[PDB]
Formats: sequence, structure tokens, C-alpha cells
Amino acid sequence: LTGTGVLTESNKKFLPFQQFGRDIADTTDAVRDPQTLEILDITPCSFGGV
Amino acid sequence: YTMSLGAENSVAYSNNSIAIPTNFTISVTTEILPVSMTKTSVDCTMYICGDSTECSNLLLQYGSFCTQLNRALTGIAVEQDKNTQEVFAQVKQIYKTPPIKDFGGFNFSQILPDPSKPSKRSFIEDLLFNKVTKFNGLTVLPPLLTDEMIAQYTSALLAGTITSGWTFGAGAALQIPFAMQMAYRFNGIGVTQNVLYENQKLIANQFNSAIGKIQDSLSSTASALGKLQNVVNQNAQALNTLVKQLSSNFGAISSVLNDILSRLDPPEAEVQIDRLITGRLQSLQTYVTQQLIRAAEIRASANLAATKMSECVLGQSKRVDFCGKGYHLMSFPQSAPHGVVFLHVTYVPAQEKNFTTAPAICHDGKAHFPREGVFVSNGTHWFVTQRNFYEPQIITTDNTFVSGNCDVVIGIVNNTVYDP
Amino acid sequence: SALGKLQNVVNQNAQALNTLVKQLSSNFGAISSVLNDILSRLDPPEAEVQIDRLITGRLQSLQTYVTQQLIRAAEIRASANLAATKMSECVLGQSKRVDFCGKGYHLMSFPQSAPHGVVFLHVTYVPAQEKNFTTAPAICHDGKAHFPREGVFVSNGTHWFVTQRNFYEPQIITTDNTFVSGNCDVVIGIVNNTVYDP
Amino acid sequence: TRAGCLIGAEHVNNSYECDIPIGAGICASYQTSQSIIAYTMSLGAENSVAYSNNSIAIPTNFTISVTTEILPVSMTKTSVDCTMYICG
Ligand SMILES: *[C@@H]1O[C@H](CO)[C@@H](O[C@@H]2O[C@H](CO)[C@@H](O)[C@H](O)[C@H]2NC(C)=O)[C@H](O)[C@H]1NC(C)=O
Ligand SMILES: *[C@@H]1O[C@H](CO)[C@@H](O[C@@H]2O[C@H](CO)[C@@H](O)[C@H](O)[C@H]2NC(C)=O)[C@H](O)[C@H]1NC(C)=O
Ligand SMILES: *[C@@H]1O[C@H](CO)[C@@H](O[C@@H]2O[C@H](CO)[C@@H](O)[C@H](O)[C@H]2NC(C)=O)[C@H](O)[C@H]1NC(C)=O
Ligand SMILES: *[C@@H]1O[C@H](CO)[C@@H](O[C@@H]2O[C@H](CO)[C@@H](O)[C@H](O)[C@H]2NC(C)=O)[C@H](O)[C@H]1NC(C)=O
Ligand SMILES: *[C@@H]1O[C@H](CO)[C@@H](O[C@@H]2O[C@H](CO)[C@@H](O)[C@H](O)[C@H]2NC(C)=O)[C@H](O)[C@H]1NC(C)=O
Ligand SMILES: *[C@@H]1O[C@H](CO)[C@@H](O[C@@H]2O[C@H](CO)[C@@H](O)[C@H](O)[C@H]2NC(C)=O)[C@H](O)[C@H]1NC(C)=O
Ligand SMILES: *[C@@H]1O[C@H](CO)[C@@H](O[C@@H]2O[C@H](CO)[C@@H](O)[C@H](O)[C@H]2NC(C)=O)[C@H](O)[C@H]1NC(C)=O
Ligand SMILES: *[C@@H]1O[C@H](CO)[C@@H](O)[C@H](O)[C@H]1NC(C)=O
Ligand SMILES: *[C@@H]1O[C@H](CO)[C@@H](O)[C@H](O)[C@H]1NC(C)=O
Ligand SMILES: *[C@@H]1O[C@H](CO)[C@@H](O)[C@H](O)[C@H]1NC(C)=O
Ligand SMILES: *[C@@H]1O[C@H](CO)[C@@H](O)[C@H](O)[C@H]1NC(C)=O
Ligand SMILES: *[C@@H]1O[C@H](CO)[C@@H](O)[C@H](O)[C@H]1NC(C)=O
Ligand SMILES: *[C@@H]1O[C@H](CO)[C@@H](O)[C@H](O)[C@H]1NC(C)=O
Repeated sequence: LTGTGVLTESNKKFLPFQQFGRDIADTTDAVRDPQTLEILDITPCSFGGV
Repeated sequence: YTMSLGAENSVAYSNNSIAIPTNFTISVTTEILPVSMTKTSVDCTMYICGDSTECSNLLLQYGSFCTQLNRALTGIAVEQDKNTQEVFAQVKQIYKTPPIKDFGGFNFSQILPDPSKPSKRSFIEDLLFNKVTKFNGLTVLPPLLTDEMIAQYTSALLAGTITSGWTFGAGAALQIPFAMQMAYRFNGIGVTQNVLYENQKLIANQFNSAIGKIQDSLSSTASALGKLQNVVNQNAQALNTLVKQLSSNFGAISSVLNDILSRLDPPEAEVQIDRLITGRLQSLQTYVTQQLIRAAEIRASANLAATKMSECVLGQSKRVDFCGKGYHLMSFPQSAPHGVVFLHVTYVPAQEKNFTTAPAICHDGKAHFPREGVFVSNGTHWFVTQRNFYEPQIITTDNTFVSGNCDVVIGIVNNTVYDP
Repeated sequence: SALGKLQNVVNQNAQALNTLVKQLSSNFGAISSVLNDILSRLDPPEAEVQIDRLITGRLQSLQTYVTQQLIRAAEIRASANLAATKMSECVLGQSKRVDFCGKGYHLMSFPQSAPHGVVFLHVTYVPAQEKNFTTAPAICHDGKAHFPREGVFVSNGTHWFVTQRNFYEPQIITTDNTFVSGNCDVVIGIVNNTVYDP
Repeated sequence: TRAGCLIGAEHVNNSYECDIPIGAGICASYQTSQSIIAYTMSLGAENSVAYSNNSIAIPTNFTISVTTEILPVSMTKTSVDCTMYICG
């Protein structure tokens, strides 16, 4: 699962058997670590305009 | 069933019979119409090829398919501010009402701004605001005019209308008592000014009752603001469909560009990437065209708003049904989310009576016609009265003018004309 | 900078045509943006393959240009209708609509032509110098209440006059400027005075 | 700013009829030691009218003014061939 962003620590939900978290688009919002068992949260970098 | 167009009615028409009202009724309507919509902005490169230099090497052979979308969106965004400015910035200075509200009995406390609230907004517009309810290169720019400036504009407009009549739109504001202004407004619809002075308390009570009933009509039923709500609904749906279009394969092996780039060799990745690019280009083009058409219609709505504010708030209007059903008296603007609200105060005739008329009257072989008004008869005597309100007077040589003789007019009658 | 409205129409058309011309220099996925270059190097079985992409790209460019032209033409038609209405009402007559033919009371207008446009010179009337006065809705004389016919009652401080509402021009109150209606115990704010009988 | 952050312009506590809009009721202008300032736009000069129940103001003079209104009426008479453009 490639991609860039910031890995903030979020208690999104229990996720008893789930791994991925999705949004309106095909955007993985939260992912579960493969090594340990924690719920990380994906937030994209800063956008804007000049 | 089969729809019915209305209640059937047949008037009692005859060659000598008139109906003249003997009373009136002040009514306050409400007109809602949008002014501006949301200023959105989309970045083409970030939308199509998300932070992928391999995809950005492509989409460059297509030429200038990315700058035209930005130019059109910027044009729409700068058009919205012009719409709002031309709708609201009609006044040159910022007037304010005096601290003492001696307006002849009328009560404008419901529409005047409330100093107690942190935002200087009145009660009606607070009800209006309470009645009305991403990361893929899509941004929403903030409007140039914050809601406080709009409230200040509509407060200056109300203070000018109340304290100076229509004189603040032509030159400089000239103070005038509210009763005299209302007498001038009745004089502008063909009703003698003495009617207001003789029925001032009744007119004030009717106006207060109507302005109170407006609150009950608004704060209870929320179906009135649909014309303003559907604009937001349409924009939110268009944006949602644009976002939802990123989850489509368009014939490629995957709808996400990172799996394609991390799964296929460089020489044959462009085969899928070009199809993805084409699909997203078509989706952007359709969205841009729809936004252009919607903004084109919103501009016409805003032009109508500006014309109605100019001709209806800053002065009395003689155009029929332009400012509500009935004879127009005055209007009060109110701000609203992405729109404006008018409160048209109109004069509606009331209980009427049957009479008997005559085009002219023979006195000594001469034919007297009324200067202004109509000859009527209650059965025994003949009177002259104004056309919009029953007020009989004796027929003299100051109400009528002589022209011609009796052997030409069809329907002339006999009576005596008193000479003062 | 006064004629920006007419200058933007020209600039927008010029830039639209310029972009349409610039679109001729795009590969669109083929090996070259020149039909003759492709036609002098490849066999027709692959020449058709390399030409379909150019055909598609240029067709899409033409479609986009035509759509934008249609929208701009509709906007110009709306503006032209507004101009026709203004010519019908401000010039060929006198308009009572507020702020339609200029700020202030409208008197007359003169049309002047311009490149792809028209220019109006609205002549308007504007009041200049004001003065405070004391007013009264009516005057009770002999129990009767006299109301002004087409004027307003003013008072410089000692005497009372009737004047037109748009230009200070005081006159003596007589029975020719006022009309009688009812008695003088109903109106709020009536003022005692004497009405001269000529 | 409520729209973003602006670097290179100095904030000013005054309020003028603004030249360059920015957003959320904030504008920028070039003024005097020359520099670019950013203030809160002023939407008009404050005024209060002396209203009372027996006072009226009547003009005693006038002035004639000639205004200008400029509006477009037609656009360029362009026509494009299709076959010669695509497959000339
Ligand atoms: C004209 O109509 C108004 C109301 O439509 C009348 O005012 C009412 O008069 C009755 C007297 O029987 C009162 O009980 C009501 O309270 C009045 N209503 C209001 C709102 O004041 C008025 O009397 C009518 N005019 C004439 C000449 O009868
Ligand atoms: C104008 O209307 C408002 C509201 O209808 C009046 O304010 C009310 O006054 C009564 C006293 O008679 C109070 O009991 C209410 O609580 C007030 N309501 C609000 C919302 O303040 C106001 O008095 C009216 N103006 C005049 C001059 O009477
Ligand atoms: C038609 O109007 C005339 C004028 O007012 C009426 O004549 C008056 O009638 C009243 C009674 O309602 C008497 O007190 C007056 O003395 C009458 N005036 C004169 C000059 O005689 C007449 O009654 C009305 N007709 C009807 C059928 O109501
Ligand atoms: C109105 O009055 C006139 C005159 O007072 C009436 O004219 C009469 O017409 C008839 C018909 O030829 C003559 O015989 C009479 O001599 C006329 N009267 C006079 C005094 O000369 C007329 O008929 C009257 N009309 C109505 C409707 O009453
Ligand atoms: C208000 O107007 C009246 C009417 O013109 C003024 O009365 C005249 O005042 C002048 C003063 O120069 C005398 O010469 C006249 O004889 C007065 N006329 C009458 C009929 O008395 C009055 O002075 C004005 N008041 C003010 C304060 O200007
Ligand atoms: C206008 O003049 C009348 C008199 O013609 C004044 O009426 C008098 O009012 C006083 C005060 O109540 C009474 O004592 C008198 O009896 C009244 N006179 C008559 C003949 O009824 C009236 O007050 C004057 N108006 C003003 C504003 O001064
Ligand atoms: C009404 O205003 C006009 C100008 O708006 C006045 O005309 C000017 O009067 C001054 C007198 O000091 C002259 O110096 C100017 O040359 C005049 N201007 C023009 C264009 O003629 C006029 O005097 C004012 N009228 C009154 C009664 O005050
Ligand atoms: C594998 O990961 C688990 C996760 O906690 C850890 O407990 C274990 O020691 C790891 N084993 C090795 C060989 O790294
Ligand atoms: C006037 O006459 C018509 C028909 O003659 C009748 O229907 C109507 O009720 C009358 N109006 C009044 C106030 O009596
Ligand atoms: C009015 O119409 C009636 C028919 O009901 C007729 O007898 C009478 O002569 C007519 N009078 C006028 C003045 O038209
Ligand atoms: C009229 O009076 C008000 C206050 O009483 C004052 O502000 C205004 O300047 C006066 N107008 C003139 C023309 O003197
Ligand atoms: C105007 O208001 C004052 C209160 O300051 C009052 O004394 C006076 O009677 C009022 N006059 C009219 C005509 O309303
Ligand atoms: C503007 O005034 C406020 C106090 O009202 C002050 O805190 C601020 O520093 C001032 N701005 C500048 C640029 O001096």
C-alpha cells in the first residue's frame, strides 16, 4: 500500500477483524499496522496555492 | 383526479353599474431569490495525476487542456463577487437610525438590527439564517464580503428608507417625518392623502399585525427557503459526483494510479494511464461546462435582484405585480445565505358596494365631466368620488369642467350643479 | 481605462482563437504533430492508427471552442437586449424608473457609437443645497382642516407657507393651494393658523 | 488572514476603500518609504441623519450632471471550417 502522508495515532474504532479504512473515494483513511496491532491514521500532506 | 384551475366566478356587468371599495387592507408579502453561489476551485494536475511525476510526464502532450479549466473557474469566482457587490453596494454612505424611534406608531423593531447580539443582525434575518443548512485538489475560496458587511449594508438601506424616503437615492438624504412620507406614498397611487391622516392608527395596527404574522409564517414552516436551498443542493451534488468519478477503471486494470505504477513495467504502464487520463479529462470537462451554465443563470438572477432593489426599495414603483400583488407602497431588504429577501408592503382594496354611474351631467345644455373621479348615485342623489375609495362629495363647478353640449354624449343624465 | 467592458470582449475572443491555433502543435500520443510527417514515413495500416489520435484530439478541441463560443454569445445577446431596452426607454422618452438611466432624476440621453458597442450620455437633475424647516401635516382654521393640494407646509420660524417638495419656493397659504376635509380634531400634529381668502 | 497567511505586507489599523481584494473583508494597497499594506476594507463613510417628527429639509438649488454608461452590443463575426482544420 504505497502513498505519502502523516501517520497520526487515532482511535478510529475497534476494528476487531478489519484492516483498511475507506472514504467516499478510493482513499485508505486508516490502516492497521502489520508488525504490531495498532490503528494508524493517514492524513495527506499540506496543499494550497500561491 | 383532474385538476381544477380555480373557483368559478361571473361578474355582474351592465352598462351603468360600478363597484367602489369602502375600505382597504395592508398586506406584507415576501420574495426570496438567490444572488450568488459558492466559489470553488479545482487543480487539474493534482486531480488527474496525483503527485505522480510519471503521470505528469503524460498529460503534457494534450497541450492546454489544464489552463482553460482554471481560467473558466477563476472567471466564475470573480463574477460572484461582482454579483454580490452590484446587488448590495447601492448606497454611498452608511446611515443609522436615531436612538429615539418616534415613527408615528409604526413598529420596526423586528427588522432593525439588535445591538445586544454579538452580530448586528435583526430577528427576521436570524430566523432566515437558522432556516437554511475535498482533499483531491478541490478547494473552496471564501467570499470577499463577510456577512457582517452585508448586514451593515442592509441596515444602512433600512435606515435611509425609514428616515429619508427616496431622497437618499437621488442626491443626499433629506429627513422627513414618516407620516408625511406615507402620505406621499398614498398620493402616488391615486388615493387622497387625507385618508392616511384620518386612518393612521388603523393603518399602523394593520402593519404591526402583518409584520408580526411574518414571523409565524417563517419560523414554523421551513418549505419557503427551497429556492435558496436547491442551489446548495445542486452544487453539493455536482461536487459529490465529481469526487465519486475517481473510483472508476475506465477500462484499465485498476482505478488507483499507485497500484498501476507499482505493479506494471514502465513501457506498458502508459497503456492503462492514458485511458485513466482520458476518463478523468472528460469528467472534468463535463463538470466545468455544467458549472458555467449554472453561473450563467445565477448572473441573470442577480441582475433581476439588483433591478428590483433599485426600483422597489429606493423608490415607489408603478409596474404592476413587479413588487407583489396589489398597489405597491414600500419594501424592506433582508439578507440571507447566498440570497436576499424582500418584504413588500402593498395596499389591497377591501369591502365594496354597488352604485349607479353616468359619463356626464346636463345642467343648462352643457356637459360637465369630472376633473378626477367618477360620478356615482346611491339611488336619489348624485355624488362625485375618487376611483379607489368611497368618499362622496357634492357636485360643484370646482369638481367638474364644462366641454360641449348634451346632444353628443351617450348616457348623459340630468341633475343640478351647485355654484359656490 | 473607461472602456474595459468593450476591451475584455476583444481580449477574450483573441485568446480563444489563439488557444485554438496553439492546439495544432500537440502530439496527442502519436509520433508527430504533422500529418505530412507521418504520411511520408509510415505505411497506411499504421498510418491510420497514428492518425486517429490526432483526429480525436482536434475534434475535442473544436467541440470545446464551439461550446465556449455559444455560452459567450448567449451572454452578449443578454447584454444587447438590455442595451436595446435602454435605447427604447431612456432616449425615445423619459423614464421614471429609479437608477435606470443614471443617478438622479432623468431628463434626456444621447447615444454614441463605439467599436462593438454603444455609449449613452445620461443628463440628470440633482438637488444641491438644503435647509432645515418645521413642517405640519395640516392646518386648522375654523374647525376645518386644510390639506395642501400638491405641496408641503413649511415654516421659517414665524410664518407658514406652502411649497413644492423638490424646490424651495414659498407661497402664501390660500384657498387655491389647499382643500378642506373634515374637522381638525382627528389629525395628529395639526397646527393653528389662518388661511387667506382671495 | 481568514483565507490564508500573507507574507510581505504589513498590517495597518486604519480602513480605506480598498484596491486589491483578498478575501474575508481584507484588502491590500500600495502606499507610503514605499510599502504594501493590508487592512480591513472600509465600506463607506459613517453618517447619521437628524430625524425628528416635525423637521423637513427642502433643497434650494440644483445642479445638472452628465453621466456615462458604456455597454457592448456585438462580438466578432468568426466562422471556422471543420474538414480543413482537422485534416487539411
Ligand atoms: C375597515 O376594516 C378594518 C379591518 O379590516 C376595520 O377595523 C376593525 O373594526 C372593528 C370594529 O367592528 C374592530 O373590532 C376591529 O378590531 C378593527 N380591526 C383593526 C385591525 O383595527 C374598520 O372598521 C373598517 N372600516 C370601516 C369604516 O368599517
Ligand atoms: C414593537 O414590537 C415588539 C415585539 O412585538 C415590542 O416588544 C415587546 O414589548 C412587550 C411590552 O408590551 C414585551 O412584553 C415583549 O417582551 C416585547 N418583545 C420583544 C421581542 O422585545 C415593542 O414594544 C413594540 N414597539 C412598541 C413601540 O410598542
Ligand atoms: C342617498 O344620499 C342622500 C344624501 O346623503 C341621502 O339623503 C339624506 O338621507 C339622510 C338619511 O340617511 C337624511 O338624514 C338627510 O337629511 C338626507 N339629505 C338630504 C339632503 O335630504 C339619501 O337618503 C340616500 N339614499 C338612500 C337610499 O340611502
Ligand atoms: C333632461 O332634461 C332635458 C331638458 O330639461 C330634457 O329635454 C327634453 O327633451 C324632450 C324630447 O324632445 C323635449 O320634448 C323637452 O321639451 C325637453 N325639455 C325641455 C325643458 O325643453 C331631457 O329629456 C331630460 N332627460 C332625462 C333623461 O331626464
Ligand atoms: C419668515 O418669512 C416671513 C415672510 O417673508 C418674514 O416676514 C418678513 O420679514 C421681512 C424681514 O426683512 C420684513 O421686511 C417683512 O415685512 C416681513 N413680512 C411680514 C408679512 O411680516 C419673516 O421675517 C421670516 N422669518 C425669518 C426668521 O426669516
Ligand atoms: C387652536 O385654537 C383652538 C381654539 O380656536 C384651541 O382650542 C382651545 O384649547 C384649550 C386647551 O384645551 C381650551 O381650553 C379651549 O377651550 C379651546 N378653544 C376652543 C374654542 O375650543 C387649540 O388648543 C389650539 N391649538 C393649539 C395647538 O394651540
Ligand atoms: C445655485 O448654484 C449655482 C451653481 O451650482 C450658482 O451659480 C454660481 O453662482 C456663483 C455665485 O457666487 C458664481 O460665482 C458661479 O459662477 C455660478 N455658477 C454658474 C455655473 O453660473 C447659483 O448662484 C446658485 N443659486 C443660488 C440662489 O444660490
Ligand atoms: C514479529 O513481530 C511480533 C509482533 O510483536 C513480535 O512479537 C515478534 O517478536 C517478532 N518476531 C521476530 C522474529 O522479529
Ligand atoms: C353587488 O351586486 C352583485 C350583483 O348584483 C352582488 O353579487 C353583490 O353581492 C353586490 N355587492 C354588495 C356589497 O351587495
Ligand atoms: C343600458 O342597457 C339597457 C339594457 O339592459 C338598455 O335598455 C339601455 O338603453 C342602456 N343604456 C345605456 C345608456 O347604454
Ligand atoms: C439641520 O439640523 C441638523 C441638526 O438639527 C444639522 O445636523 C444639519 O446640519 C442642519 N442642516 C442645515 C442645512 O443646516
Ligand atoms: C413630536 O415629538 C415630541 C417629543 O420630542 C412631542 O412632544 C411632540 O408632541 C411630537 N409632535 C408630533 C406632531 O408628533
Ligand atoms: C492595532 O491596535 C491594536 C489595539 O487596538 C494593537 O494591539 C495592534 O498592535 C495595532 N496594530 C499595529 C500594527 O500596531
